[PDB]
Amino acid sequence: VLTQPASVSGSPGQSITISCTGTSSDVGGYNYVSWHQQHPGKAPKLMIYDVSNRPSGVSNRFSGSKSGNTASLTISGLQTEDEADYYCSSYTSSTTNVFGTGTKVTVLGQPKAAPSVTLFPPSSEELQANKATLVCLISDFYPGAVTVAWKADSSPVKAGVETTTPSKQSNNKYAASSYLSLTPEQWKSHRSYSCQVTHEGSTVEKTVAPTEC
Amino acid sequence: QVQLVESGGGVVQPGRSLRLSCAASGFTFNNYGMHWVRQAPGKGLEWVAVISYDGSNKYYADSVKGRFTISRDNSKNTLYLQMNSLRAEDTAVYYCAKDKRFITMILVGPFDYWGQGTLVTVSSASTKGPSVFPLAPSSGTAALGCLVKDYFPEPVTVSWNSGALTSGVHTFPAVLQSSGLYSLSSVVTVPSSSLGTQTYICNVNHKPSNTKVDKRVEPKSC
Repeated sequence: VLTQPASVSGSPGQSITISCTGTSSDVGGYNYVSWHQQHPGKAPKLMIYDVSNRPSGVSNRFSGSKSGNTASLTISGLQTEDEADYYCSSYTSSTTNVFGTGTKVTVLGQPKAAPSVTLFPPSSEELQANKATLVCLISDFYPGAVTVAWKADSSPVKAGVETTTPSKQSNNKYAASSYLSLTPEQWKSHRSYSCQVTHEGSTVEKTVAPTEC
Repeated sequence: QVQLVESGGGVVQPGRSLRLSCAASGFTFNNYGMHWVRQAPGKGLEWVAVISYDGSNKYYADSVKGRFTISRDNSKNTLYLQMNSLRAEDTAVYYCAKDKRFITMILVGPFDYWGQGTLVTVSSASTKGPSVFPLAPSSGTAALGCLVKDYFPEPVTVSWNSGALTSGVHTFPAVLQSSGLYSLSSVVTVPSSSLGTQTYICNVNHKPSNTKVDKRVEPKSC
């Protein structure tokens, strides 16, 4: 239930802040907020605990604070090895523990690039096989962090969506893929479908219709 | 010196049970609570369960309550997670994590140390070759592709024109569907002027099923 930005980026040497927004039951209710750093293919590591304490051995460029229902992690003097996924966590009223949605921190090492989006409707051969997959392929973007939303006509769709985590292309920009799986009846029963990709606070949308080509 | 080693993960069929263990060393295991945390492939951390230093208190996430039990055997410095009624939604790397606080029955955190995790993949699927569908050009540069659907297990490797076509090709990581089968896409951008003349074929290899598929990708009828 703890909301984090999906992506935060900064140039080397600069200071960035990751916000963690919870409720009066979570971040607002206790001083038991933690921050965890996770590099690719490895286990999390504790950065900050009890809102603002640092384990010994953790660089003092990391700092934690809290205000109301929002906790904040601040990384001063960004270094390339600070590039990782960051999760906040808190004790809750429900006598549980919860992690935030997670933030990919990018240390800018190449120019920013807006995503190119190509949306493929289901192929005739797949529909004849009584299946229907919409394929939204997102390419040539940096930083490598996007969020994908799907729409049938104009209302959002959450069932049947699968999205890969971005990885580098041959041209050393990033690419990702998102799928909307539906039945052939579902495919023909709507007027249009849309893949919307949000990147760096801005959204590109592509739309396909069953009656176009 | 603190070390945590999870084990017991593997492939399991839905509805079955599985028991994970986490062995601890380098600290007085007897003095600290222990958490289980899982992470689905490419997703975020999800807290699972916690147990106090003497096992007197246990709490679970709503997503596992009733189906998972946490326990410890202090004589063997080992933490256990008993998983029952497994579903595909449970597929994840399972981490054990030590709670920082000394001899207490309040388990508020923080998570102090982590193991390297154990993978539990819940799938009823058996070895199955892939079905390959074309992603034809339609709407200069043009994107073409083929959709490699419903195979098991990994990996599948894809080339284009028997390897002759390399510029602009990207093959994406696989997706794991509800059914427990994998799918992926491979993409290549082409000059639109060549669409009428040049042949494009993606070569799909799935050695676990000893299946090779060559799929011709041609422009759509509009």
